[PDB]
Amino acid sequence: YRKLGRTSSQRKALLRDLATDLIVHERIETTEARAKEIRKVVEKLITSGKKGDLHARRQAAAFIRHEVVEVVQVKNRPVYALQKLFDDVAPRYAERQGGYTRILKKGPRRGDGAPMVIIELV
Amino acid sequence: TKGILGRKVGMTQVFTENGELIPVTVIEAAQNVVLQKKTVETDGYEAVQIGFEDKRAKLSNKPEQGHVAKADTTPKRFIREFRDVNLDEYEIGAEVKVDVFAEGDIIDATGVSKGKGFQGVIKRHGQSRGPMAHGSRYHRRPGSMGPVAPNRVFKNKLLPGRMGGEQITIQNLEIVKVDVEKNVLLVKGNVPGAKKALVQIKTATK
Amino acid sequence: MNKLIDEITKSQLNPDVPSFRPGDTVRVHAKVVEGTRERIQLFEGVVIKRRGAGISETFTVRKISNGVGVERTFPVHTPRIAKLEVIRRGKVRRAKLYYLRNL
Amino acid sequence: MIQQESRMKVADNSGAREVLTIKVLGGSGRKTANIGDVVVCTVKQATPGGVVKKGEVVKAVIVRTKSGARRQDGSYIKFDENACVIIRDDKSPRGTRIFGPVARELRENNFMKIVSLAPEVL
Amino acid sequence: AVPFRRTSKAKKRKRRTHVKLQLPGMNECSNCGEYRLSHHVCPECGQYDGKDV
RNA sequence: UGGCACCUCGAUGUCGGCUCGUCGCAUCCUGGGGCUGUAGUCGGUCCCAAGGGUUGGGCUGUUCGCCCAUUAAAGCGGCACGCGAGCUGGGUUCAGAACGUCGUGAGACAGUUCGGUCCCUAUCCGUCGCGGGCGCAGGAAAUUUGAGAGGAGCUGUCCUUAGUACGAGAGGACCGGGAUGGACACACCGCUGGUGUACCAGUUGUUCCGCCAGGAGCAUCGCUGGGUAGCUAUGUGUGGCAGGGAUAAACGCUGAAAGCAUCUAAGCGUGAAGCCCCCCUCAAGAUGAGAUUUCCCAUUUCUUCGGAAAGUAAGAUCCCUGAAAGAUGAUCAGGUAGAUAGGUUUGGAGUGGAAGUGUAGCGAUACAUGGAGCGGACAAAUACUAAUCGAUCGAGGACUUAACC
Ligand SMILES: [Mg+2]
Ligand SMILES: [Mg+2]
Ligand SMILES: [Mg+2]
Ligand SMILES: [Mg+2]
Ligand SMILES: [Mg+2]
Ligand SMILES: [Mg+2]
Ligand SMILES: [Mg+2]
Ligand SMILES: [Mg+2]
Ligand SMILES: [Mg+2]
Ligand SMILES: [Mg+2]
Ligand SMILES: [Mg+2]
Ligand SMILES: [Mg+2]
Ligand SMILES: [Mg+2]
Ligand SMILES: [Mg+2]
Ligand SMILES: [Mg+2]
Ligand SMILES: [Mg+2]
Ligand SMILES: [Mg+2]
Ligand SMILES: [Zn+2]
Repeated sequence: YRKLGRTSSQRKALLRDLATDLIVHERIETTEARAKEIRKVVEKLITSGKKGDLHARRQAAAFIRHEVVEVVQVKNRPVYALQKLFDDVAPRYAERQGGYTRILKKGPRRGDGAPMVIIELV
Repeated sequence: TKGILGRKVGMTQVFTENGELIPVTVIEAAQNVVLQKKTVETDGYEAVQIGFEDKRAKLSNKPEQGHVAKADTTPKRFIREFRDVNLDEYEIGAEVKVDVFAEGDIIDATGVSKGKGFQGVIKRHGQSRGPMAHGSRYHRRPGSMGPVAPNRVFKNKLLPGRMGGEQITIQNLEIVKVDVEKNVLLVKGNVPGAKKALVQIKTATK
Repeated sequence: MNKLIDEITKSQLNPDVPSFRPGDTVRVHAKVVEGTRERIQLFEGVVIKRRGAGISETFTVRKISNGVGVERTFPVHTPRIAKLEVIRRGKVRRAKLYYLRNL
Repeated sequence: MIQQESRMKVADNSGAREVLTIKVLGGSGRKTANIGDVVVCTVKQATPGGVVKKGEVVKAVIVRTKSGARRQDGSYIKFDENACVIIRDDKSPRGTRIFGPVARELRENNFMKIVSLAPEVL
Repeated sequence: AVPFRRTSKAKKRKRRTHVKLQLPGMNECSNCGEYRLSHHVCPECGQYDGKDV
């Protein structure tokens, strides 16, 4: 696996943040190496969401971030990213075995020349 | 004097008849074919050329197809030459099987060793390192480059550089088992290379 | 792991070994084979660890003899073990029982 | 693995109790000794009233090591201590009794009296 | 540690033989006819593989 | 040990050790031999021989030396007393202080004693690795010969021949055969172990996820018990085998000059760890650019011949997915004629019995469901995701003579 310029705990935090971002926004822009790691991370999360039971949910809750996706008027109650993963994203790919993300190359960044890429869950 | 080509599969152990326990290397040697015979009146020396592994037509070119079309076979991934053989055997287009060897034979194993990258003197050359305490600032360094008089440094002053990936021969290895149906040869000991590496198995020269 | 290695080494795989775990007491009947005469010697003790896979799996047995601790390591499928008995089954929480050395 | 300056517990009846090794015999640059090897050594502790006295230079055979031996059938043996037996110019002991278990490798090296006097030959 | 002699113009120009840079790997877009990098999205129409991105 | 004062005072770092060696032979061991006050055993001395080998500690800053314990042996010298832009700084050789001694004194003693700043980002050659260009009279893909070069080269003990030969006895072999070591070298991870910061478990403090339950952050990876792949030694496998050609010192055969004799002059033969081979690796830029098998062919424009350019063939690359490779280039496996990488599904090592629920207990907790749950890097299937689509480079083969035709 890739060390991404940072220690173990910093790398874990970066991976958790990026995976939650891709779940919430469904399309993000980043560098190529980060995309090639969150590929694995996010697809394992989606598989856990497809499995569906309480053990899988508690395992996904140890990695996903506690963030609010939206507030829904149902008494207005917020929706969290774990709820979106288990209730919305996972049923979308109930008939697809693998490969829930794709990577699309964009080009270099002005400030440092880094190769920037788009990753989306489709 | 016999020869064959194979791939290194792995490394394991077997129990002998006495109850001993010995380590073995597994060589898989399917699809060997005789491709060409070199004679003194045409080449200057005598040898037999053997091709080892079948490969897809997409991965070959016209010269390869032309060369193997004389032996009525598909293009081969590896091709090598064996000298000090008897050319009265080895018909063109014939098959070579692990039957040429029997349990108890003594062989020579040729391969290319595992690759290490850029390496320093004490790993590459087994040098001795300096003191680690007592005020020293000299730990993993090459040593003195030489005396003062020549105004230069001599050849074979050993320095860092690329380490592995060299041709190695190991002599006097014993064959423990031959399995014709699986095309498998069991050799006592170990051979150079990593897994899936090409190995030449030949009769020992001494 | 390799499938060819598994198929080649399958015939030499002993089927008479019983089930045991690290932690329980066993008795080993080992063939002591001198030059011309072979006898049977008994080693009884606690299984301290089990390690490996397939034909290259080994296990270690610990005993106290005459005030000195002795450890003995065998291949599981060796033909020099005439037979293996499980005397009693223990209750441990570990796979490797190295803390008994210091105890 | 017994090299110079390593100490051993004496496992026989003679007056010695602890011994420090001076030299491993059998070659110019030899460094370590195993079970069944002879060493030159000096007596560090002794039992008052015994045949062997403190400060004596003697030679001894190693009868059990904490890094033991491997047999040809593929098995191993190991002990919880390093122990030696004080011997003469021939391979005979200088005591009348031998304590603790002894390795089977003493028999191949033709230390017959030590093997016969031992409580157990493992 | 320190240069014994100054470097001449010819020697400096010889050392600078390989300090050039390469030419981008680009070709024309099948959709809009503009130039683009291979295996990259077209920045002028947002196309890749003949689809909107 | 000295003599001289020829280079260096706009600086040529000075003892001992460490790291790394290389050379000479006046040879310490091992190999061959002549003489002996050579019976045998053990030795002495000289000749040939530099292939390899030639120890760990106590004391002292020490070199040297003495001692302890080994070894086949513990050689002697050169290289700025080899090696400080490679290291150390114990000693010598600054400033402080003290003893003995000398001086009226300030001070001094190469007498002693305790303490005392070791700078530099490598330009050129040289050394060790890795690329690009062009050449090698057409353009390509593989397989190779070997001029030349580097490596390796060591040696112990035990059994038998045989208590024989020899000797008054005491004692005690050569030559030959067999077994097993030390030190060194190469390869590798099946075994024994080490490591294993995105693997499994236990646990302390505090903060957080609204609370319980279950979890997350920080505390060296918080600490503690294990451990996969990979990398490794102290682990395992193998090696220096058996020989050939010509010789050294030496011992002879034949043989004259010199009717004899003579190893020499003509001519032959034995004869060393040494020489050249045998063994391992590199090697055609070996500009002397070698050889074999296979593939593509004789296009179109201009030129005044020379020749130029412009589409290609066989073949390669740009770009992209990577690892068995790797600083980067390079190398190798692949790009839908697809298992190259990730995911998915089944496994494997490893750890040791998940969550939820139920039962027993006042409770800490125990038991069942159930070798359970988890499971980086390991295995096999599977085109779900990305290797889409383009583009670039790349021959038309000079002259002379001789053989065939
Ligand atoms: Mg990477
Ligand atoms: Mg990047
Ligand atoms: Mg590598
Ligand atoms: Mg590398
Ligand atoms: Mg340091
Ligand atoms: Mg030990
Ligand atoms: Mg000690
Ligand atoms: Mg001056
Ligand atoms: Mg000392
Ligand atoms: Mg000796
Ligand atoms: Mg000198
Ligand atoms: Mg250095
Ligand atoms: Mg010509
Ligand atoms: Mg701390
Ligand atoms: Mg740990
Ligand atoms: Mg030889
Ligand atoms: Mg399990
Ligand atoms: Zn476009």
